[PDB]
Order: sequence, then C-alpha cells, then structure tokens
Amino acid sequence: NQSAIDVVAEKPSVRLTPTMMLYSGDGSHLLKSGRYLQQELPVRIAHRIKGFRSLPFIIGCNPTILHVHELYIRAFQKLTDFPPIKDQADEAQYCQLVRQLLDDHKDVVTLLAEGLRESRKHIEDEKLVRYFLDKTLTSRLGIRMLATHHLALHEDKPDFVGIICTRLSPKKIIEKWVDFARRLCEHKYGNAPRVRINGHVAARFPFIPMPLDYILPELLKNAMRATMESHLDTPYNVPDVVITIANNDVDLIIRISDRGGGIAHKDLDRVMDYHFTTAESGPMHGFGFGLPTSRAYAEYLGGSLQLQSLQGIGTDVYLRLRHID
Amino acid sequence: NQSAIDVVAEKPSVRLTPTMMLYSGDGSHLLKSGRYLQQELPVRIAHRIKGFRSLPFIIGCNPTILHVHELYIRAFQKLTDFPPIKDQADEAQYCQLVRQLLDDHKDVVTLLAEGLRESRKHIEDEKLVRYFLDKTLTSRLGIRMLATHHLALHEDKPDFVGIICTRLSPKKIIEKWVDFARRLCEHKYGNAPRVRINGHVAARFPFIPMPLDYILPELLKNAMRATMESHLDTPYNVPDVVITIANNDVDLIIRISDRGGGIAHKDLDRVMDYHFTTAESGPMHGFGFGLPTSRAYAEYLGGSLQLQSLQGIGTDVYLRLRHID
Ligand SMILES: Nc1ncnc2c1ncn2[C@@H]1O[C@H](COP(=O)(O)OP(=O)(O)O)[C@@H](O)[C@H]1O
Ligand SMILES: Nc1ncnc2c1ncn2[C@@H]1O[C@H](COP(=O)(O)OP(=O)(O)O)[C@@H](O)[C@H]1O
Ligand SMILES: Cc1ccc(-c2ccccc2-c2nnn[nH]2)cc1
Ligand SMILES: Cc1ccc(-c2ccccc2-c2nnn[nH]2)cc1
Ligand SMILES: Cc1ccc(-c2ccccc2-c2nnn[nH]2)cc1
Ligand SMILES: Cc1ccc(-c2ccccc2-c2nnn[nH]2)cc1
Ligand SMILES: [K+]
Ligand SMILES: [K+]
Repeated sequence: NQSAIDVVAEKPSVRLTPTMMLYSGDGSHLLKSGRYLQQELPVRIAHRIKGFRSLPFIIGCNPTILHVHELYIRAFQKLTDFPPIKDQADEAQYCQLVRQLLDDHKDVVTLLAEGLRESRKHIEDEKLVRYFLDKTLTSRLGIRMLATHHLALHEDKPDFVGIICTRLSPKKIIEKWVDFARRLCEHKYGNAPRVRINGHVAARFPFIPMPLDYILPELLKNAMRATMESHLDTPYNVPDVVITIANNDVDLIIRISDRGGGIAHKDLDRVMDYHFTTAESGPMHGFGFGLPTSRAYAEYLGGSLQLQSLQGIGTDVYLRLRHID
Repeated sequence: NQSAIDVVAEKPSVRLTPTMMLYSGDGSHLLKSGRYLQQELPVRIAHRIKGFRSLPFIIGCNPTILHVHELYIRAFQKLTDFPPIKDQADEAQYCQLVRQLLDDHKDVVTLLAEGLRESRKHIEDEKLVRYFLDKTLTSRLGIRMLATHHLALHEDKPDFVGIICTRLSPKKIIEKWVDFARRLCEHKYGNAPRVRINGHVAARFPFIPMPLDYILPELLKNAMRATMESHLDTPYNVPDVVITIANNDVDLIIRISDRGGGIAHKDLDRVMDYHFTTAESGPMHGFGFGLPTSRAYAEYLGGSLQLQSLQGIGTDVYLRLRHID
C-alpha cells in the first residue's frame, strides 16, 4: 500500500487532557493547538487504516469493508496534502477541510456494520466484531472530539470552552433527552412512563456533553420501551422510570431504574453484543448498537456502563463518568 | 500425622442435591441418608485438616491455628470411631455425637480469625487469608447443612422437609430480620430507618432459610448503620431503606437500596476483605466479616452478592440465590 501511511501507523497517539484544554481557553494559543491538530489527525486516520490492514483477508475483501478502507486512505491523503499552517488564513481553509472530513462520511459506522454483517459466515469469533467495532467507535469519537473542540474554540458560546461545558447540569441534559424520548414513546404506544429525577439534582461541573448526547437517549429509549412492552395490557397505567444523580469528587453516577421486567437470563450474556436486539449520522441508534456503543463510550471517557437485572421486575443501569479534574 | 486422615483427604465430597433431599421426605429412607452422612462427615473434616496441613509452616505453627487444627483431628477420630450404623438405636447415639460436633466448637471461626490476625506480619498476601477463610466458612456451612438436615428429618415441623422450607416467603424472612435490626438500631441511635419492601411480595417457593439467617441481618445492619451515620445531624428524620424482591424461574433477587452516602472510592476494593470495617456462634457478625462471609455463602449456594456504590447518595446491594428446582 502507501508508505506515508506506514510511517505513522505505529506512532502513539498524543491526547490533550480535558484539564489542559480548559487551561488554554484566543490568538497565540490557537496556533499551538492548530499545529498539534495537524500532526495528530493523520495519525488517528493511519491507526484506523492499520485496523483494516490487520483484518483477516476474507473480511478485508468485503466490497463494503474495502470501500470504507478506501475512504480512510483518501482522508489521510487530504490531511497530509495540506502544508504546515503558518497564518490563520490557511487555518480557515483547513477548518473547511476538517468540516468536510467531519461532514462527508458520517455514515462510515453504518457501512462497516453492513460489511461485517455480509461477512458473518467467515467470522468464527463474535469477539472479533466487538473488538473491531469498539475500536472503530472509540477512535471515531476521539477524532470527532479532537476536531469539534478545535473548531468550537473559534466561537464565543456562553458556558463553553470549545466542546467543554464549564457548568454542565446532569439534571438539565437528562431532562432534554427525557422530553425527546417521551414524545417518541407517546407516538409508538399512545403513552410514555413519567421520568422522575432525584439525588444531586443541583450538581453543575465542567464536562463534555457530546457522548452523553448519544448515551442518554439510548438508555432512556431502552428503559421506556422495556416499561411499555411489559405493561401492554395496561398501556395508560405504567410505572415511572427513576433516575438518580450521584455527584462526588471522583465521578458522576447516573442510575436509570425501570420496572420493565428485566433483561432475561437467556439474553444477559448477549445484550452487550453489537446487533443483539429483541426490538422489531455517526454512531447509530437501533439495530442492537445501543448498549455496546454506550459502554465503549463510557469506558473511553474513564468510566463504565453496568447493568443489574432483576428478572420479573426491572433493570438498573449505572452510567459512571470520570470528572474532568 | 495420622494415616486414616490421609486415606480421605483427597477423596471428592459427595453432595445430595436439595431436589434429591425433598424427594426423600421416614424409616427406610433415613437409613440410606444415615449411611451416607456417616461416609461423608469424616471426608469433610479430612478436607479441613488438609487445609491446615497446606498452610505455610510459619502460619500453621500459630498456637491458636494449631489448636483449631487439633480440634479437627479429634473430631475426625470421634466420627470414624463409630461402627457402621445397623439399627436406629445407634443412630440416636450418633445424633448425640453429631449434636456434640455441632455444639462443642461453634467458635472455631472466631479462633481462626484470632490466629490469622496474630500471624499477619508473616502473611504477605491478603489473598491467602480470603482464600483460607472463604474455604473455612463455606465448608463449615456445608457440614452444618449436611448434619442439621439429617437431624431435622427426625422432626415433623410444618412446611419443612429437614432444613428445607417447602414454602418460604422472602417477604416474611426479611420482615423478621427488619424487626430485629430496627430494635438494635433504635437502641444505638434513638431511631432507625423505616424499611419498605416491594416487588414480588407474595412469592413463596422451596428454599433453605439457614444462610439467609446470617446474610439478611448483616446487610440490614450495614444499610441501617450507613443511613444513621450519614444523617447524624437529623437523626429523627432519615431516608427509608428500600428492599425489592424479584422472583423468576432461575433465581431469587433481593435488592437492598439505602441512602447511606455510599461506599467511598478509597474503600471499595477493601470492603470485601475479612476484617475491613469503618465501624467502631459459627460465622461471626462484626469485625469486617459481614460482606466477605455473605458473598462466600451466596456463591456456595449458586448465587452471588454484588454491590453498586453511588458515592454521595447510597448503595444498592444485590443478593442473588439460585432456585432449588
Ligand atoms: N432496561 C432494559 N430492560 C429490558 N431489556 C433491556 C433494557 N435495556 C436493554 N434491554 C435489552 O437489550 C437489548 C439490546 O439493547 P440495545 O443494545 O440498546 O439495542 P436496541 O435498543 O437497538 O434493541 C434490547 O433489545 C433489550 O432486549
Ligand atoms: N450499605 C453500605 N453503605 C455504606 N458503607 C457500607 C455499606 N455496607 C458496607 N459498608 C462498608 O463496608 C464495610 C465492611 O462491611 P462488613 O463486611 O459488613 O463489616 P462490618 O459490618 O463489621 O463493618 C463497613 O464497615 C462499611 O464501611
Ligand atoms: C480519554 C480521553 C477522552 C477525551 C479526550 C478529549 C477531550 C476533549 C477534546 C478532545 C479529546 C481527545 N483528543 N484526542 N482524543 N480525544 C481526551 C482523552
Ligand atoms: C472520521 C470521522 C469521525 C467522526 C465523524 C463524526 C462527525 C459528526 C458526528 C458524528 C461522527 C461520528 N462519530 N462516530 N462516527 N462518526 C466524522 C468523521
Ligand atoms: C452447593 C450446595 C449447597 C447446599 C447443599 C445442601 C443443601 C441441604 C442440605 C445439605 C446440603 C449439603 N450437603 N453437603 N454439603 N451441603 C448442597 C449443595
Ligand atoms: C464443624 C462445624 C461446622 C459448623 C458448626 C455450626 C453449628 C451451628 C451453628 C453454626 C455453625 C458454624 N457455621 N460456621 N462455622 N460454624 C459447628 C461445627
Ligand atoms: K445490543
Ligand atoms: K469487610
């Protein structure tokens, strides 16, 4: 293949700590972060190309997998073609290409999922798919956070330093997604469980909302769907979904407790697999991607996603996310 | 040491399944189970003697450890000294010695804990203590269940076949221990949290109450103590402890949720260690034995004990126990 890709495929990624990113938030500082972004993005793309190069041959040949592999190759070429950024006039043109990188192929995850599905007969290990997709989703989230933060540092949005909210309220972001999920749930069933929020309802701290924007509506949909499917005989009299916020120095805990009947013993070892579902762009919602994506996201952010199933009663879902400090 | 002990130290234990025990429940059947008990108890004792023989020399020399090792040796001799049971008149005398085995040295666990504490400087691994005590507590529970079930098969107690309750109500046994724990909690603080029980409150099924008689008051004490210690400023206005019963075909789930502030991040990897406590006969209550003993018990019964800490808010404790069928 291409030798420029070979040069950085093994080069370790360099990450700016969220603490270092709030520290910078600008004229002279933007130049330093700009040069950094320029050295970093081709490395992230090269890492993904190495992923495709490492797939078993039979899987890497899948025309959809091959097409996605090609998209990554073309993306790397465009990023390395740009000369070193000297003046802010070039950075505006480079932002047009980072915006183009971010906008042109947002459906890569969907394409990969299709490619891996078409290749299932040649995949003996469910571990290979989970490992490949976990890496794909986390690296694409890292690329998205890296790029979107640099682009947002141009803007003067209140309570934000790039993509970092200086005073995020978990109650507010949960409420925003509760309203979204309830409206969709009411459209399907003619009713939706009421959502009660308790615990540290006044908590506010520096945090990045972007991954919560994927995780929260997914977990809310899961809890609401399980509640409605469990109470189809009394659809206008369903138990509440209860959300607890626990805020301490180390982490933020969001517990989502439903009375949806639980996750059956037979399904428990399968719910964390991609494509496993009992229901009938970027990271996709639906088709059994919800739980594995949310877990890959939480773990990449230094936290976790844990489930406690009470078969016959309901499920408690624990989302833990590490504080910025 | 003694050659009779050597003969059965490696002989695999033979366990009667709880299903097989309800199946038998008597004149002719008692003889079959009686002969079985006779072949089995010396094997269980020999296994414990092998545990002492296998301890590092420096630990096995501890005079308290040595004394407990001796008690096991003397117990084995008494069990093998008895001739094969022919008539039920001898079984009455053998029950007097099983009752003597069960009554004379109920404080063995306490003595072992003292011996291992005195030997801490020569113990490099906390894993050695956890592994030794887990094995000691589970094997002593197995010996107690084996012996007490055979002795109880003589009695005609309603709703029981030996130690197996044919229609145990988890709500009833939880309520019994709630009343016990509340009275003790009121004596220490002048108040106790109210305990609410919800979920499958009408569940009744075959089960063995004996291990729940250790686990439930321990977990209730933990939840009540954490709640009172967290609300010392308002001791007569404390949040309720909420217990959920979930009954399905596979297992029984008892979730104990408190608003006791949680288990601190610094203590989380230590709460499951013997002697770890922040508070200031058979299996002992107190001195940091609660959680490791309850977990060893739940796992030995085919279930588990899992904790979810919400630091700043409270803790959810999940006790899972496998159904008899
Ligand atoms: N709260 C819940 N209660 C019951 N079942 C659930 C719950 N959350 C998830 N599940 C189960 O896990 C499966 C996988 O969930 P998920 O990965 O989010 O995918 P999807 O939402 O597309 O079905 C669901 O289809 C459902 O069977
Ligand atoms: N529900 C709970 N909430 C808060 N802390 C708890 C809870 N349960 C247990 N702990 C912590 O775990 C420690 C160990 O518990 P345990 O093994 O039962 O021993 P002990 O009850 O003798 O202290 C407790 O001292 C306490 O610090
Ligand atoms: C583990 C980790 C998670 C997120 C961040 C991050 C935050 C804000 C903006 C960008 C990034 C980022 N940069 N590179 N990869 N992620 C850095 C490390
Ligand atoms: C290489 C690349 C990575 C992320 C994006 C992206 C942009 C906006 C919104 C979502 C995503 C996304 N997330 N995961 N996959 N794509 C686009 C291109
Ligand atoms: C894993 C397991 C747990 C309990 C029992 C048991 C039940 C009732 C009475 C006795 C015993 C018993 N016999 N031997 N060891 N435990 C058997 C197996
Ligand atoms: C060898 C032996 C095993 C268990 C008992 C016992 C009896 C009654 C109540 C509790 C216990 C007990 N449980 N764990 N350790 N001792 C007594 C002797
Ligand atoms: K899934
Ligand atoms: K402990």
